[PDB]
Amino acid sequence: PFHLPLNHPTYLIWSANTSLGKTLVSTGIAASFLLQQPSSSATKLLYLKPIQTGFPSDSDSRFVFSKLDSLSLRRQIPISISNSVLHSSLPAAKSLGLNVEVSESGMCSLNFRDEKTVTGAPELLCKTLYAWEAAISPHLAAERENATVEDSVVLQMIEKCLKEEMDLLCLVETAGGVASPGPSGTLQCDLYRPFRLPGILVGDGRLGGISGTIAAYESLKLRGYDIAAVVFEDHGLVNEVPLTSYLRNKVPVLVLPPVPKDPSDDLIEWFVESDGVFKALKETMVLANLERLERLNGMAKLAGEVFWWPFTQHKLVHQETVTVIDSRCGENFSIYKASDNSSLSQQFDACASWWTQGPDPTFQAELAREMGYTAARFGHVMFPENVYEPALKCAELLLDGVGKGWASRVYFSDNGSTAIEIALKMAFRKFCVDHNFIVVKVIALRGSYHGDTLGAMEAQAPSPYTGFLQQPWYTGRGLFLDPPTVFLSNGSWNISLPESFSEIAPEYGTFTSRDEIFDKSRDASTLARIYSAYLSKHLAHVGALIIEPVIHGAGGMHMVDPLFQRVLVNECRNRKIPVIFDEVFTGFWRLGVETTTELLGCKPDIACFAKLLTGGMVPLAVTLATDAVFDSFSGDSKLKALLHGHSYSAHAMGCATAAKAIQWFKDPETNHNITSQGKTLRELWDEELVQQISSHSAVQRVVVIGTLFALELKSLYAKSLLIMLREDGIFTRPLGNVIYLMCGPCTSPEICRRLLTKLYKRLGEFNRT
Amino acid sequence: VSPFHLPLNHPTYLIWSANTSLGKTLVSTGIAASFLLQQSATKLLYLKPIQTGFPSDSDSRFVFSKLDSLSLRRQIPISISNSVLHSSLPAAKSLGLGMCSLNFRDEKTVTGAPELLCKTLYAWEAAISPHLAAERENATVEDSVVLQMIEKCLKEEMDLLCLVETAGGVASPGPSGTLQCDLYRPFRLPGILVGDGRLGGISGTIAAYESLKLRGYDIAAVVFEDHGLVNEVPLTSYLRNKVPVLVLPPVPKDPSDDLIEWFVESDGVFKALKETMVLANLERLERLNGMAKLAGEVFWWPFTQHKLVHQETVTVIDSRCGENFSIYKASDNSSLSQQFDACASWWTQGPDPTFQAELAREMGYTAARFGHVMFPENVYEPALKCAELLLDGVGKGWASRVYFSDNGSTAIEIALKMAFRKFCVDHNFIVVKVIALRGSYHGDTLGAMEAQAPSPYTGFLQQPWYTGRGLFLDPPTVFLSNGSWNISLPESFSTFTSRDEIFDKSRDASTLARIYSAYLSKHLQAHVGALIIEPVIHGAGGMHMVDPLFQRVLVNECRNRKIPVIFDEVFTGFWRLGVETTTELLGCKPDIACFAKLLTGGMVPLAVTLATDAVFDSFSGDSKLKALLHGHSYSAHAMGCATAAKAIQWFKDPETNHNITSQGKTLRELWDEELVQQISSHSAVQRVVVIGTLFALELKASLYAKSLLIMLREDGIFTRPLGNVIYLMCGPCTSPEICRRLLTKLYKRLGEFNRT
Ligand SMILES: *Cc1c(COP(=O)(O)O)cnc(C)c1O
Ligand SMILES: *Cc1c(COP(=O)(O)O)cnc(C)c1O
Ligand SMILES: [Mg+2]
Repeated sequence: PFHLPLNHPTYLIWSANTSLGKTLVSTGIAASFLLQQPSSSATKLLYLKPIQTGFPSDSDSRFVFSKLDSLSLRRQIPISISNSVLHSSLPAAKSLGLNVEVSESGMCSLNFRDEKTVTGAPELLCKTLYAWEAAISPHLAAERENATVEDSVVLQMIEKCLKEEMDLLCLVETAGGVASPGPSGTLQCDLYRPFRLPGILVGDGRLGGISGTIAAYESLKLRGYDIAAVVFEDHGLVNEVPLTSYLRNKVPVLVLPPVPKDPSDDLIEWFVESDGVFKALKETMVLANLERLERLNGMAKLAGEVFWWPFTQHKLVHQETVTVIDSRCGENFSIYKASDNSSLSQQFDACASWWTQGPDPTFQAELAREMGYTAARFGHVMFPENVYEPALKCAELLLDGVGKGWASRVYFSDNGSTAIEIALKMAFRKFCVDHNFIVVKVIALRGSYHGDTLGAMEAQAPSPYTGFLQQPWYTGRGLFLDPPTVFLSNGSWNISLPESFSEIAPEYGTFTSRDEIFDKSRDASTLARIYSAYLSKHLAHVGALIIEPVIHGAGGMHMVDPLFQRVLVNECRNRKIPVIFDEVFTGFWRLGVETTTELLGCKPDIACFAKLLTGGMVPLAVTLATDAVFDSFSGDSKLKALLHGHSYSAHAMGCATAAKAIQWFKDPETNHNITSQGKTLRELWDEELVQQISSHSAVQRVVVIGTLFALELKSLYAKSLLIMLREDGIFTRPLGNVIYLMCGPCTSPEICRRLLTKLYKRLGEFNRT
Repeated sequence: VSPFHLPLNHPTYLIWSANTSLGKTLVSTGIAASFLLQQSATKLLYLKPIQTGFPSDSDSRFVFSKLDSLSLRRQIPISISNSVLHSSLPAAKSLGLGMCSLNFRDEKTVTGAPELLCKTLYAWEAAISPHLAAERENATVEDSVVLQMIEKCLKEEMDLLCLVETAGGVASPGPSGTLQCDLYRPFRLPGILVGDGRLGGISGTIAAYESLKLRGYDIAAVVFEDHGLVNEVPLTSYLRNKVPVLVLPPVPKDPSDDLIEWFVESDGVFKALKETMVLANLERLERLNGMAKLAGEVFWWPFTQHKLVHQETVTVIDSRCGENFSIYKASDNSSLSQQFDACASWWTQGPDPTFQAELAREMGYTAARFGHVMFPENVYEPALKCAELLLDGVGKGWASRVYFSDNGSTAIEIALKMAFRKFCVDHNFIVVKVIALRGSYHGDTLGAMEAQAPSPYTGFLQQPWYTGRGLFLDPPTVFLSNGSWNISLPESFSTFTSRDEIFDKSRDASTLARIYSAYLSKHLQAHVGALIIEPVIHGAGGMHMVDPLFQRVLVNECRNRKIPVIFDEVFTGFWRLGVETTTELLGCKPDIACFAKLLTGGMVPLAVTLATDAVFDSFSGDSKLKALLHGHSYSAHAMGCATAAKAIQWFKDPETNHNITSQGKTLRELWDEELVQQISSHSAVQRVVVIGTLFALELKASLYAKSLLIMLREDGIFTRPLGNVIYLMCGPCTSPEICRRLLTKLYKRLGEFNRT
């Protein structure tokens, strides 16, 4: 996780294309910042050129260093100046005549500095981080010169330099255009994204420059960057008018006077003539940062005054614990802490933002482009009796995948809770059609959860959460059975039977592996027969079975014995009771599979999906049904149809995003966790760390499967772990004594390993064992 | 203000470019030559809508002339023509003849041979970008005029392939100043992108491609001139190989070169380009012609009896641009045509074509910056901004809290939880029920349903668990008929010149006022723990206007008895009725209010329940079990928040919504007064309700209504039935002129039942 100080402004200098005067602009800003009269000892300009090709003939570090030297003399204001090149290809080093040693990556480390100090004066500090010799775009230079630098290495160097230096202003000058490939091949705009630094855009004042400037600006916006200003060289075409117009005058557009064409010109008098514009640029950049922090420093207090957060007792919430989230990039929030030293730092989103979370940084950026396109093409268009490409594509993908082998209809709605209410209407018709047309109720497992609208609530068993104070109209309309659960403890997997159960011999009740728990061999066991009897015993009329397959999420991340659910499902189907799988939580790879029908070994009549359905970008819900359930609403009367609808039913925005995620999560080319056969994710959670955590004395049980790692503490332990993890850069949310880490379908195991290591070390702080 | 018709039977493509001087005209010519010079039916239509630097520069002439040469070179005769239809005066003076019309043609026919047909539609002389040329030469052409000429040309000519070559870059201003990519958007033609093979060209090609994608265009291919930098590798990689990238060989640098051998050498690439364009069109139509049949097999539409739905009436919607769907009709002659979305896509609809494009960039940014991030106990810019704008606007003078949820129906359930706590806290902690107006509607989830009165639509067959938990009163309604406005009182009970007089507080001193309070007071004194209303208009119930006086009296009685008041503004909110909130119309404020639909300017779901400090307080405690424990996983999704913050400002700002004034509290009248009177006085019309963006009429009964629906559809107007009620619903920014056309068409159809 990165740490970025936010106390002093730091800006990316972007450009529409090469040869627009990017370096001239940096130099200009620097000169206006350093060569102020109210001369302060405190004043320092940090200039970073991370990537530089054409070295040493070209060097934008040297250019800035050298030009400010001249402007210092010209303006009669002394300054301290330095220029450094930290790394360069072998070819590049051989030019300087250094003959340094090559490293693993093909890069040499240099001791090439050049100082000209003046004590007490304002300080200019120029660094080039990596340099290549060929005067060509970085990706090409890298391969020809056999010298690479990985993306995160570049970002780490930048981070390192920033931390060391931090009145103060830092300029990070990019290489080539907004969307030019860096050394690794990554587009520059993607390379810098994890930092999401604010920037300025050097536009193009030539003919064709309005388009090139707008396109570049937009590509930036489309990755989440903010641009405080556009500046360009005047060529007499008045480009700034359409530009200002397009920007709705929300971002200043500054015009530099023409640059001397004579190749032998010192440029000094141009800089002097351009001073007004650079002054405006500097001021704009400084004020935008000021204004940006003013907002951040106020956000938490203001949130507590104006929001009414869901599921949260406001009286217990204090300003100090409201988290300020400035952005996300894949699995990581960037969070602002004034406490720190004003800074933005990464934090892993281990609650997966209410179990929605899913995209990689690469996927997030892809989705953003898919969504902008969908807004522009479709906005929202009326669903009933209509068809449009994204809703249809989404239905095909659902039916051919998660719906394969049972479903033939897709009914759209807005979220899990609406999908469920629909599912209950669906189940009850089918039930009534199959039993000659009278009070109906559900059969469910106590602990299961199905959303917070009234209908969804009724399928939930009575509890402190459903009393009169929460919903006066709740009546608990169900037969609720207590489920066998299963968990890891001290190296092995166990069954835990409810009181109502027989009491089984210790021989049964223990398993070698998680796999056995799910092995259909178990249909032949005494436990199955006991399960069957138990259910036959218990089975107003039961008109629907509703279950959370495998995991009861909201109920505390318990694993329900899959055998028991499979037996329950069969019994209900035998008695013509429609079966609903509430897969809102489990769907789309949460548990390592596309649908838990692969885990339970049986298929439903009706099923609900949401959360990960749209890869965590936006709400959309879906209820799949069998032909037979559909038929039970077929008739001549509109009164007979299923009359539930929401205005945004099947919104193109959500459909497009889901179609995109459903394919991306499942494709071995985009999801490297997807296994050779395409039905399952590889194990994401370090096997040894999981055993160790399962064996710790503070830990009552562990449930681990696909993207979910959960433990229940034997609670002060639980309050404390939450705080401790948060100090480790891990953000999660309490579930009573249950603590959990939830990654996305594409998260790398290496990341997961780090999460478990941190968690385990914190456990050792309660007791060594 | 007319709807376009675009034949889809033959491929038509925009030729886009990253920048000037990349060889856009070379590419057109190349495609054309490959298409025409195949070894009678074949015709290539080449359109250059905008041209500057004329006559020294003329891409028409270039194509015409190069095709002539390639015909000779390849020994295959063709018919060729070149025409320039309009040009500024300066330009015409050059030829020796603010826009002038020209006859300037140049034919060389060969009977029976394949036909090349080149047209320049508008020309300027100055060799500079179009927006500049236009002002210097005092020669303008409006955006819709350009599109109409293009439409005209396409219809007249329509084996066949059409190329429309743009001017300058993807985002260069056209003559009027509109960016080229916005100018052509209403047509949403597929295109190809001429990229840049020079240094710096990977970036500029990606940037240009993205700006296109970011407006809803599809790009079948990228092609560029090779400069030896191997630009096509990063490009292919960026495009995940979903779109071919073709590389033309280097173009002769010598200024005196024919180019004929270059075209010959480049034939492979141009055939691939041609094939790509033709196949993409073929496959596109194959999908369209299949969509309706497939929808009926796979979808389960909401609120729709599938058995009564037939393939022929499933609408295929290829895109929207502001108020207009583009719909595909195979019946027609394969074609995309505009249709006004007059049901406002379930009363969500709002954006202008300008606003839609703006919202699309705001949304991509929000996806890229935030995705979805956890709401509870957190804060992020878009959710917070949205809350401020809500509280400072729609919530001004009463609300202090914003509670996010996913749609109208969830907002309502939350509102009901809110209301009941406050009620119980104020009455020492027992069955509770709602008081409501029969006919009102509040969403389809169970809790929302309970606030709705028993009806065929809440029986056992729809929701077995519905019990009707309310005291439901019959509301006085109000409507226009034969020139004047009337009250209609319910059995249980028993003329204004202008709609204005109905909303006047003076009616508080009136007669009905006291009758109302009598009635209400009696019925009021299981417990009534909440008042819930659809202010002003009962939407789903038939677009009835409820007497605002009656609602205001009901609200005051309930507040007097300490019964919390909920305004369900999910329909009425955000300018649906000409005001930001109906609190402006009713003259009283609620304790709790729900918003959705237009809240996000029709792009995407998001809902909100606003509350007073006092309601909030009734959940303050030391126990988490006392908090309000309703939540949805996507609560306050940044996508929806950002969008709403954007729309709330845009709809209200006289700069972006020309229907708004700067007094800034109300929209100007959008519906032609005379046409409204006429329609209100037609013999087939029982009543009219007109206000803000809503025009509704109820037919006497019904055959006329099933009929009007079909008739309007033939007139390019898409709406949806509400029993005998027929309605037109525009967005907050729709121009009156457009509305007038809607009324004209509706009135004309009425005249087909009876003259009067
Ligand atoms: C989250 C969830 C729901 C409800 O979905 P929302 O979109 O949050 O309302 C329903 N069922 C299960 C199992 C869930 O996890
Ligand atoms: C549409 C509507 C609702 C429900 O909104 P959805 O988002 O469609 O659930 C609630 N109240 C009124 C008055 C509405 O029009
Ligand atoms: Mg050209």
